[PDB]
Amino acid sequence: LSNNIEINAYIPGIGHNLQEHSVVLVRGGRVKDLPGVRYHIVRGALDTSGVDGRRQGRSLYGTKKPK
Amino acid sequence: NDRKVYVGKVVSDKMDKTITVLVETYKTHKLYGKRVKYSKKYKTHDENNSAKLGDIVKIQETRPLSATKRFRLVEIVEES
Amino acid sequence: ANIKSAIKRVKTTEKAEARNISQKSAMRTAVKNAKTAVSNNADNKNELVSLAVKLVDKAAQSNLIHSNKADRIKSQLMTAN
Amino acid sequence: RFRGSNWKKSRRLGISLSGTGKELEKRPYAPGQHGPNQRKKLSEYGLQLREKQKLRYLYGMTERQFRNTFDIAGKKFGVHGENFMILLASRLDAVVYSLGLARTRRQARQLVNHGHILVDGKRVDIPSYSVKPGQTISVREKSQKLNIIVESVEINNFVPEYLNFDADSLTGTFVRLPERSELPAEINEQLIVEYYSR
Amino acid sequence: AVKIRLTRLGSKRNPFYRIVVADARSPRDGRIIEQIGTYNPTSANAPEIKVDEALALKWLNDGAKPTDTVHNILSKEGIMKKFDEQKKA
RNA sequence: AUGGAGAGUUUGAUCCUGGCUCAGGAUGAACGCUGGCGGCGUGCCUAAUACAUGCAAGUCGAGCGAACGGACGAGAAGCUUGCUUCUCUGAUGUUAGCGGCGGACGGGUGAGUAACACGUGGAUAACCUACCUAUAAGACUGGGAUAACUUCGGGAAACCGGAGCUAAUACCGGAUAAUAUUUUGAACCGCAUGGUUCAAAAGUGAAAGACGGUCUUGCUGUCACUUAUAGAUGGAUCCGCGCUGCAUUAGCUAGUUGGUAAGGUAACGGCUUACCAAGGCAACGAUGCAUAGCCGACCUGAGAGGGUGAUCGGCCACACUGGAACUGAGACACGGUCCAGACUCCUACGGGAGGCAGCAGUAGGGAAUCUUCCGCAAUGGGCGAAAGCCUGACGGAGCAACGCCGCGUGAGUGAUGAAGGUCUUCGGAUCGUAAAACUCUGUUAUUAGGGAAGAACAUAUGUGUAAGUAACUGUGCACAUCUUGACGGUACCUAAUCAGAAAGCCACGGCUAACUACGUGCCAGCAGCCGCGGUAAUACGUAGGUGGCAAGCGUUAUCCGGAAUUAUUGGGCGUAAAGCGCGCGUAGGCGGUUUUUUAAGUCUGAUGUGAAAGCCCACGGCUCAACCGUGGAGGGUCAUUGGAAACU
Repeated sequence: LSNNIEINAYIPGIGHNLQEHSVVLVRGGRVKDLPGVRYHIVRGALDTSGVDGRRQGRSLYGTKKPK
Repeated sequence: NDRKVYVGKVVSDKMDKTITVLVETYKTHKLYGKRVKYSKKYKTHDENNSAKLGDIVKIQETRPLSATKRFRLVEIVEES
Repeated sequence: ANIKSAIKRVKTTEKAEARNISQKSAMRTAVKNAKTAVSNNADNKNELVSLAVKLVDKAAQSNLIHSNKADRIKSQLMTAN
Repeated sequence: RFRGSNWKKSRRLGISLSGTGKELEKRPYAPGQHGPNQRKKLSEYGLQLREKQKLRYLYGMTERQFRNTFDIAGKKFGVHGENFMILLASRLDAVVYSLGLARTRRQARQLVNHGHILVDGKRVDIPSYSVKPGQTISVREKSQKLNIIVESVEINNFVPEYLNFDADSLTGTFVRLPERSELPAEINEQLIVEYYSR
Repeated sequence: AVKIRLTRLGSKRNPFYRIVVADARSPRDGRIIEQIGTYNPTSANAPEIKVDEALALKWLNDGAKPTDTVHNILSKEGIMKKFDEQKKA
């Protein structure tokens, strides 16, 4: 993170853009049925882009209004 | 005006005109409301080494006469 | 960034401290020997004291010395005399 | 605000009273694709919600104006369940609707919006002015004759109690605070107050 | 030097002034000595000067100076006219 | 007394203990999606990290020398008979200096400080206080000096280092008076001690400017002057209590604790320095380490209580870091000096300079927090007789849905199947009085006219009146003429036109009101909890519905509540977590009956105080509301004063 500590962070959604060295905005919140990861990633903040086709729960997962 | 008029009990008459009284009163506790005794050694200025150990002494405050004594003697209610 | 008033105040405080320490050392000298002249029962035990008590409130009606250190000095002379 | 159909809201709730009745056309249970079906019975938190909606969509408000006019009914000595009823009909939406200047509530709210009132003097163009007991409500002198105004006075009679009305430039008076009898008791106020207790 | 001033209260584009005897080195909306009365220019017609004139003369006799607007406030009521009769006697 | 609810989860099924997870509120919030406005607020919480540039403290010619500018008396006339050559009465204007005052306030910040820093209540017979106000007494007589200017040298510079002149409300000498001080008497107190007459000796000031009338004068009004008293103010020191986490910090001190002297401080004092004495503090938590400006207040809670210190007020501390003094009433000083240090800048390399935790702004840090704006018109501040100037205090404008409160985004009708898109036991139930299209409104949008409160002054010049004078100016007061407005052609008000352009956002198993159908088939994925997905998914992904509420919605972070899961109110220890393996005992806590008694605890009533703002209540002003103002619960914490005497 900004402070020099390591975490593991989940990615919600379907598709992501997260090869390596990308700047992402870590959101708090534990995801259970997964060991050792208790943080999310804000989908659509700095360098990750939104999901490819959501139109239903659209604000989280971060995509803009189609058409 | 007038100054504070505490009464106490001497603890250690050391040399050179100083005695230390022990004013004891009862502060109450904040949350539980139980009374509890606590002590306060007030240094005071004896004139000519009059009061001895064991006495109960009435005192009065005055201007700072030294670094730690602020009080003076007025009257001795009982002695030993 | 000196404001153009403070560059004039540093000038007039050097001009005004030279007049002070000339007068303020003269008051401390004239009581250094008059307190000596109170001792030894010398000749000018009523003349240097009249000079010393003079200068320690020439410098007290001006704000060299305070008007309670003036009365403290002139009581340390005139009691012992 | 709402801007939608009061017909559908009168289906799910009791009535919104656009005309004298609105639920007789379709099924009076629920609007869409699950209305004409077996009505599953409803819990306590639902029914404390539905009567609140039947009062909110009656006067055509929204929350934190419906809520901010709730706890200021908790200031007077009366019953809090009906102090909230009596100062809710003392707005310039109900008073324009009660002493009839409109065939319905929304254009009565639209009448006090655009500035056709001049209550007690100059103008109050807000639709949430709680009217104090004893000052007159008129129509603007610039617009005294419209097709909306006069041709809805003659249809709807029964100016309710603690009010007056006249034809001399349509001047109501708002005599005093109305009673629970002179207030629509189709929605019971005795269960809305437990919704805001939680 | 102590001087009778105007400490402004009220909101934006709606000034309300309370009149105050206070020291000249305190801030405007800050610490005060005594609050004499009020002043309101933006009312209906009047300025609505309220002054307890028995107390405003306790300060004018020992060094309080009105500053160019409360000197108009005190003259509007008549404290400054009545101030001469203490000096005349 | 308007004051208190819950649910899910251990099991095949119960009861209990017990944690966990939700439903409610808030924020200096951030982020994602979306986004007509209006009114009041709020907006670097991180790096007390470094700062480009403007710019925040100046003012006074009525303190006075100089200067500079230039009208106005302005010659002879170069004859171009008006160009001034210079000469001038120099009116009057401007400033670089000397000098007075202000720079110690306003403004910022919270690093340090667990402390008489702060809060509250006291004390000073141990205190200082410029301006302001009041009362008296005065203002006499002389002197020399130095910036400016002229000249020289160093330096491209900017500034140093010399030489000679000049003025003052600058400085200095001498007279004249004190209730100061030191010697001697007579009251009262709370220990030193005070207050109020006395009476003797020494001591100490100073300013003139701009007016008035009349005597070639000599008194004189305005406000500077200094002397002594008071008052008002601001400040200082001392004291009782109230002040975070650790004992896996138990010995701290050595000018430390007293004494007697001496100095010195506004002032008392181990405040400092000499000698003499061995004290001082500490389990009631000395010390040490760590953390933190404190409070009013704010948020939450039925209360008890918990949490926070943004904004707004009070106080303290700090001004690149660490010491120090000067000037002055006031500083050991935020846009002052000196020294030391770390950085940074200019350079002709000879030596010079700078400190945004002022206002905007930049870089950097960061999830995150704005314009290098306008104005002194209002209120306040400084300097002035005053006009007035200076005021990044303040009043406004700009940006941001950051919050709160208001309005919108249009309804009156009416095919209760027009189109088409879901579902379908396809005939139909839905979206749906939804919707085309008929009739009107214009909050608002825009253009086009009108338009303001804030704004009362000071100042001049007139009239009285009051004090004072020989008299008049002048001054104090009274009125009445005219004067100025950043916002702003803004608020707002009249007309003209148009249903135009102005909705999204998250949930749909059960808590929790709102579901069917396709896709997908332990995959892709959801998840606050329990848990959903393996071919008939109401929990995934989409589509039609519906609902919560709305210019917002949702997620995350943190805080309080729910949590009676720190329980004084209000919990426990046989087996669920919990009785030391038992003695002897220190400190502490607690303690049988009666009488007399005192008043510490206790109760009761007299004050005083706990500022203002806000919270609660009642009115007033905002077109309503937010908000703003005024009057009240009221200070209930505490201290001072009477009483009561059962209980400790």
